[PDB]
Amino acid sequence: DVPRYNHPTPTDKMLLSLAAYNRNHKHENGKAEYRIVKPKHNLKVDFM
RNA sequence: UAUGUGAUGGAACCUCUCCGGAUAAUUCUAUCUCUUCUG
Repeated sequence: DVPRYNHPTPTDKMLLSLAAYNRNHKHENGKAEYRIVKPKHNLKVDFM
């Protein structure tokens, strides 16, 4: 079967590289920014 | 805690009346699970 163009998209690459397994706090407000990878199109396409 | 020439209290059955009863086949097929990234 043919594998479609999936991984070289910048969003998938930055999501996979950004592990952030530790440094997670379950209390108080978080300090994160919408660091979209060179993409400003619409909402819901971002990350913390 | 008595008071004295006079105490059958051994002088009285907690007795009598009332179905632990009623209802129930030890039986058996449809999913489960939510975040995917422009496609």
